[PDB]
Amino acid sequence: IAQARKLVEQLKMEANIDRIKVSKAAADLMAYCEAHAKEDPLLTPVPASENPFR
Amino acid sequence: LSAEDKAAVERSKMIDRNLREDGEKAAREVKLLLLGAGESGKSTIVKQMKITGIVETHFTFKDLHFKMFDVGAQRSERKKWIHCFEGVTAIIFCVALSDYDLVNRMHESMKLFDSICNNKWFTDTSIILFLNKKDLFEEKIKKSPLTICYPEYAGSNTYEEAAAYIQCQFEDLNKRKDTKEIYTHFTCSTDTKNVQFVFDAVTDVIIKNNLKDCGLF
Amino acid sequence: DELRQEAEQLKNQIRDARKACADATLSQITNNIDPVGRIQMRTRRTLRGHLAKIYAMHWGTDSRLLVSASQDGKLIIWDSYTTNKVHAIPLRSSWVMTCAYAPSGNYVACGGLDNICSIYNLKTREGNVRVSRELAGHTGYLSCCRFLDDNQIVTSSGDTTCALWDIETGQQTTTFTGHTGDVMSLSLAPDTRLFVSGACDASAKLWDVREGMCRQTFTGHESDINAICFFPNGNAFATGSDDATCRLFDLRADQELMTYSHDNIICGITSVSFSKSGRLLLAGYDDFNCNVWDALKADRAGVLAGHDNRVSCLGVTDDGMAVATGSWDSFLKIWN
Amino acid sequence: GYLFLDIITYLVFAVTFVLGVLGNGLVIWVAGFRMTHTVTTISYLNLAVADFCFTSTLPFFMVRKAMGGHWPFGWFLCKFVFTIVDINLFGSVFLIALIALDRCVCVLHPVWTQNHRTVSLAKKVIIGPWVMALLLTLPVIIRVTTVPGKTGTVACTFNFSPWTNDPKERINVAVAMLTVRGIIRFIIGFSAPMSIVAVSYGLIATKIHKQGLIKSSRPLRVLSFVAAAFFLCWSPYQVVALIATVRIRELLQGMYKEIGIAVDVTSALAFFNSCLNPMLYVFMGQDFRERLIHAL
Amino acid sequence: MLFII
Ligand SMILES: CCCCCCCCCCCCCCCC(=O)O
Ligand SMILES: CCCCCCCCCCCCCCCC(=O)O
Repeated sequence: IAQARKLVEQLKMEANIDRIKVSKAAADLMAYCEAHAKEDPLLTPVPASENPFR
Repeated sequence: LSAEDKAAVERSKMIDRNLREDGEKAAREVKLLLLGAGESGKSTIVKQMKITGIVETHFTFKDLHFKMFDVGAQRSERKKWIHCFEGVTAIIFCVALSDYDLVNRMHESMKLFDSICNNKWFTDTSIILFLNKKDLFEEKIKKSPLTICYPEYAGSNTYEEAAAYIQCQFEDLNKRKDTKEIYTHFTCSTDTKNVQFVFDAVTDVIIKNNLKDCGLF
Repeated sequence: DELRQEAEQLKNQIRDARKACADATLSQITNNIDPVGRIQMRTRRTLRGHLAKIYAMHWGTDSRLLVSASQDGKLIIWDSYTTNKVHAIPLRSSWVMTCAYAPSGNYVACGGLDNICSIYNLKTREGNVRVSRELAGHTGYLSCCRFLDDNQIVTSSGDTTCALWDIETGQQTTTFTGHTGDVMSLSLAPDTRLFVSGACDASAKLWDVREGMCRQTFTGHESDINAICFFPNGNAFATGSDDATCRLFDLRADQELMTYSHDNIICGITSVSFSKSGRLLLAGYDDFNCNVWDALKADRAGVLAGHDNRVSCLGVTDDGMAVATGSWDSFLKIWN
Repeated sequence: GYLFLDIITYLVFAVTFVLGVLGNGLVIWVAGFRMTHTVTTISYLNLAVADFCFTSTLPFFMVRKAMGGHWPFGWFLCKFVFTIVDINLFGSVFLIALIALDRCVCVLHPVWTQNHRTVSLAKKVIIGPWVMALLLTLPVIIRVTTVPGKTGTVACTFNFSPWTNDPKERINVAVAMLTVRGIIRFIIGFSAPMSIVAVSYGLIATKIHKQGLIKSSRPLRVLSFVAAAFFLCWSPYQVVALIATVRIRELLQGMYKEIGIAVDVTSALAFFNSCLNPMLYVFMGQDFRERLIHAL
Repeated sequence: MLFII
């Protein structure tokens, strides 16, 4: 029965968490993807003179 | 083209030759998974073989080297690690015959047997099946009726008929009756009889595997 | 007796809090962005030499070396640029479901049905690789293990417990209890202060490594969770499940943002990894081929076939140059 | 009256060339490149190259029969074609014997095939059929030559001891050399491989019937459809060849015109086995059948 | 194999 009270305590901290709007989180993920897009060899093919796997 | 990494390629080739030699020495050994239903029996058939994690028992019979993976210590979701044993030659499944009265234990053993026999990974893997404690079964069936576990059983409560009925119920759980054969055995105290049965069953499985590979079967 | 209704009320409250914070979906905000959906990756190397199913691979921070584990009992460290095998480590137990390569590169770890995480010292005065410490304290199998540094390794297990270990002492410094089902995967935050563990109970829990209490719990998967990987920010993570669905959970928003599903895909996901920018989600399905999900739009940007059996493990290099997918076919392929 | 026996020969060569090159190619491509190398598949690859190079060599035979024995290609091309044909045919027979012995050893003695039947031993063994094929093809390589004809035609007939130009001695020398080739044909290329195939496919059929391990008759059916096919394709030619090699003196003057067409039609039946080996070893295996459709 | 004559 200790598991039940322990789950109740854990679900208390999950409850009081300073959350942010999903719009802000989505904007942050989109902003990071745009910022690091150039330094990402997978999104845009890299020239063979710069690619170490040939 | 290669200057100081030529020796690196030489090391790569040397350790690849060592990987192949070890791989041949691993494929040489026949791998058996021992998915015992209960601690009972599973321990007994392990002692009857020549000799915390998963116990890997190594033994050799008639120039055939065996590996028995006693995975009973792995009490977790079998679905998430059962695919690790997809290529075992046979699944030695150990059942205690004297578990019908104990508690429903035999019903649990059948549930596990159905779970592994009709598994998506062991469709073509022969299941050796040991029905253990036949001695305790012989004494038990005298006083405790087998109708406790099987209401449908309609036969004289004698060891031969009752044991045959239990073997029939276990052997009837396989929906795939073509790609798999359930080699069943009532365990004899002699260590030689139990190992010989495993050797005979695995030689049959090796012959069938060769037939399937060669295209005959 | 009262605890059960209190827990149900708290679950309703947290669900209401998440619904309140979900002002808009990820798809609505990122509907106007460029659909980067032309992803063709040719296999640039085929690392061969494993004679059994490959269950785990991990890249080095140098993004050149990678350690791969397989059921023939061998950890092989590959110089992926030249396909050479730097080391071949004969494991004590062939049943290895996971492997990790230390960020420093000095050590490798591997564990599985043995319940033990073995730490191997690659750089020794002698020429052989020797096991430094066997971390034996788990009752359930080892599904994942990730090095935090040369001394701290976090290990998810199949007994519902994720553990934090001190390698020199060999004893758990923290046990992350709380999952109700077997934990199948781990993902360390880029800053190494947080790590998300996905379990068979379809719940992914964010944990804090410093004190060891579950910071957040994420649900939304129908079936078992097989793979998890933090977004390069560490403020989001993708999860791979047996229900043929990846989901992107954001840590701050504390709720699922995007669902990565396609009707023709009805097979479980065995591995998940993000691209260097996080714009690509590399999900390794068990339909024998990986997929490339555009993480911001949930449109399948590409496919990485070339593997005969299921893609068991997948990893993107720390510089994002290559994606090494290892499969039960005994062959690791590096893609670019 | 005998013109009919020629068109069937031309078609049997024609069907063998096209079906053989396409089918064996499939075996080489799928087994060699698409599939992993197991002992059984490498044995099939060896048989596939053995009966593929020979079928590729067949157009030379069709044209030679077309021009009444004229070999217009030259000297090197006759040396290479006849050398390749004998290496391959002798191999396309020793490898069938080796596959039969492999299927026999992997059923009669399963413990040995588990412990020692590895790809390493298999590749060591697969040279033995090729090495035997090359050593028994040396009479072709060291004696076969384009020989001029006073009739306005050129022929690929074996020339022995060109050192002795005695018309009488040449016939006497040839009868002897060709008898040796004949005995080696009916005691190494037919009797020994037929004996190995018959003993192997009889012993495995006997075991799988006594053990009762099989459920379907498909193993017995495949063993019969392979052993009988090998016997049906090669028994005609090896039989005619033996009667010819016991009547060679009379054949070297052209007197026995009949064997001339007997050797021709029956040899086409012997060559038919080379095209049907891919039809009968790899495409009756579902693993290969699935792999081929999925390969494209 | 082949009967050249
Ligand atoms: C066509 C004639 C038959 C094929 C040629 C011979 C086949 C090989 C026979 C010997 C195989 C190896 C025997 C020793 C094996 C061992 O080391 O245990
Ligand atoms: C211990 C006694 C063993 C007796 C039988 C040994 C048989 C050896 C010959 C095996 C031939 C086939 C082996 C694989 C070769 C191949 O097919 O490529």
